Amino acid sequence: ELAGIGILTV
Amino acid sequence: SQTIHQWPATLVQPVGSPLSLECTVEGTSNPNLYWYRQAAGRGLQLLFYSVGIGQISSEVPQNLSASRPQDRQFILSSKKLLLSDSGFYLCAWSETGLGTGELFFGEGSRLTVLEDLKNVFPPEVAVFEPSEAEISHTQKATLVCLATGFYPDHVELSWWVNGKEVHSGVCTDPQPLKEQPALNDSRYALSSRLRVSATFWQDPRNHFRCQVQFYGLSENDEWTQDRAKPVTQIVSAEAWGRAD
Amino acid sequence: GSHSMRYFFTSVSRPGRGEPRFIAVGYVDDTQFVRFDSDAASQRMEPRAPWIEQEGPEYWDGETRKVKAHSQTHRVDLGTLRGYYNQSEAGSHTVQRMYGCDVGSDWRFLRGYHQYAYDGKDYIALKEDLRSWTAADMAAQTTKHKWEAAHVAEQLRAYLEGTCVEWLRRYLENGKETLQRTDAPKTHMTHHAVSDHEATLRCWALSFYPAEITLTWQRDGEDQTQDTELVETRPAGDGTFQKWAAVVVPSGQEQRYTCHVQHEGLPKPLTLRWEP
Amino acid sequence: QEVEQNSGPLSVPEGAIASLNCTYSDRGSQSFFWYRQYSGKSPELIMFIYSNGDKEDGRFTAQLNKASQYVSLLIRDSQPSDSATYLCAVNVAGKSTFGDGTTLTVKPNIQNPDPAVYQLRDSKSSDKSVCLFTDFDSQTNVSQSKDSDVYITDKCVLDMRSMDFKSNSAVAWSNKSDFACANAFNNSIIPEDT
Amino acid sequence: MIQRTPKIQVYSRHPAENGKSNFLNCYVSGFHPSDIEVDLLKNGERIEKVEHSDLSFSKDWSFYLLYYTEFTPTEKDEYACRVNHVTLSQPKIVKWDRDM
Repeated sequence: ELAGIGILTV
Repeated sequence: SQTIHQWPATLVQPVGSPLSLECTVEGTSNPNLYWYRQAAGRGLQLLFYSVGIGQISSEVPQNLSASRPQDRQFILSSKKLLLSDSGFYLCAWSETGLGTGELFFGEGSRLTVLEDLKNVFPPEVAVFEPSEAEISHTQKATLVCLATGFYPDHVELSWWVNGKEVHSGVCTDPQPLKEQPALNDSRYALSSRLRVSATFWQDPRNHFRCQVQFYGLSENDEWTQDRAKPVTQIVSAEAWGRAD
Repeated sequence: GSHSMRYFFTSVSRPGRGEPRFIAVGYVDDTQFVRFDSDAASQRMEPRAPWIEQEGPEYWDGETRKVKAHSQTHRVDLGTLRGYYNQSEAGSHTVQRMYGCDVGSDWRFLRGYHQYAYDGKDYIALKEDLRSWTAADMAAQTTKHKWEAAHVAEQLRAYLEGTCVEWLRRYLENGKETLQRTDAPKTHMTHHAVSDHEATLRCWALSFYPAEITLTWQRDGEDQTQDTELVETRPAGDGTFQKWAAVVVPSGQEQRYTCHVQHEGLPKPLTLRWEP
Repeated sequence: QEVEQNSGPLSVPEGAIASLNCTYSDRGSQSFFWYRQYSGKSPELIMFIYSNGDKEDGRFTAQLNKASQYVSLLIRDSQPSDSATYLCAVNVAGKSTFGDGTTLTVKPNIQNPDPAVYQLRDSKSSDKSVCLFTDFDSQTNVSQSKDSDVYITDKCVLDMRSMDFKSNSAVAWSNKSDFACANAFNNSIIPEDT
Repeated sequence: MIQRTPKIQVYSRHPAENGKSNFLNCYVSGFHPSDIEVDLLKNGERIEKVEHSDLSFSKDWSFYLLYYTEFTPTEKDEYACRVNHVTLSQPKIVKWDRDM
């Protein structure tokens, strides 16, 4: 299950 | 919308006609663009999704097309619309990536696919004025605007007092009612009320005016009917401050 | 025993020829169960294990959308980083990301993690408390300030401690044969006299899973030993792992040593020795 | 299925609390939302949630229970302007899945009614007139008409105004020789006139 | 930035016997950047078909791949792996050792 949130541009 | 724009806002087009919808987003970059659609009742349906520029992805065997010719230019189009295609198309974006989620929608675009433009009629606005008692039993003044016989479905009613427009002490029906449910094509009616202190109404000089904004056919759009082409237009009624 | 499922993401810019390359891979313990490679035609998150295939179409469509999103974020970054590090558009750079779950023998939550690296070095990582950020350099500071503003940690926590664990144990339940098996080391030894005087024994161990395994030599008094050439555990390729540890002793006086293999797959720890 | 709202329309009296429920089937869902949509305008976000518990913002409170795949919304001290369609959304599979929405209707509160059915004259012609039934209690539904030769609209709550006063209203009309205000059958203590 | 010279191990899946099919594995790891040239050699000549695991990296972010191809050893026929990487001045060739 890939992360569906908490992933943004650095 | 201070970051997403969508046009046209209203489209009454005939079956077999070509469709083009444009979406513009400003204030972010490399964002996630989506084409939702709202037909039947409520509930959005995802028609298209783009991870990035020039990257589209149909979400369901469809008839419409979509492209992203530029980081912030999203478009939806159709070779030739089908009744089915009618619906409220909404464009939205979420920040580049896959975070909290949360998309920002735009004006939206209502598309009414008609089968036979023949049945299209603009509305006939007729604004009535306060009544004996009310002004003397309530000391209030309730004018009533009445747009009737229109089709397709909806338009946008407005109240203007001595120019300016007003939103207070106003109330317009949630939606129009068929002037004869027995037909489908049936044209519609709709009402709104503007109530204002009896002393404000009695003050001749105060100009009241109801204003219906109808969306219909478009210039350069075949029309065989004898009567004038029922295209988008404003159809309103007036009234002045009447003492007694 | 503990379990886990991690996700590794690598993106390499190829200035002058197409979008960066994106290769993402998913593991549960020491077992790969999914992958994606922007250089493949598929352009879909693909399976790499039996159990995982059972997943429905909504799954893949979903997992594929996600991964592509991960990919898009990396692309954008690659640009940003050059910026932060005043570097020309010519060079090639690398962005890496890894996050996963650790659970205990009780399949309960133990710890979470989410690390990011640029050009082979730590850029920014989320601390154990799934709350704080460790900024590697001046550049990362900029990032952990916006990442704090957007409460990224909170979002990641929600996932790490929440979703990631469920799906982990979900997979552990479906791969109950693979992921929850436990092969044992088919150990064997080999001589090798360095000509007169000394000799070098090679304590082998092939076909074991998981890869975690220790094999230490010892002798009389206290166990242990230095001059022991231990090679990093390698993948046999069929799903198991190989490995060995050789040491040096004096001809004959040799049959007085022995390496001790330890591995959960072993009910009783082995202590193989030499016998010519 | 997948996101399942309860449709509506619900009725909540002005002041009361409004409960809204949503159920998601895909346990992959990782963030949840509530959008508000006004007939006409597009959906407007009110809240999002991604961790079990309750999140408060003004008169709004979201409630997430991953264990029950259950997401709720409460609208403390509900106002008539809260009337609208509330769309529940679930961020899953790298996107947002929506429910068919649930219509909300906050009946106002008429402190002191005054049911009366006046008739308005077409300011600019005599004969074509309409009947207005207004200032009635927030209790009382406007029934449809028969021989739809006559037209009657459903009640419409007007933005009282600064003069502090909220009124319900219904309109009825028809082009026939007879109709004259005294049909819309329903409710005692209501003045006619003439 | 940092480069890391790879580490090379060329082995067989199962204890080879020859005359009996098997798999030749060239495991490279601890390197960085990712890009790397790896070929399996049979009698100095490389092997047309050869595949490899998916790119992955360990704790220190260093990569590691596994190039492999099935074959059948012998009493003859030499197999080796050739590897080149920016960190390598000259391409290195590791020869497959039976009992190693």
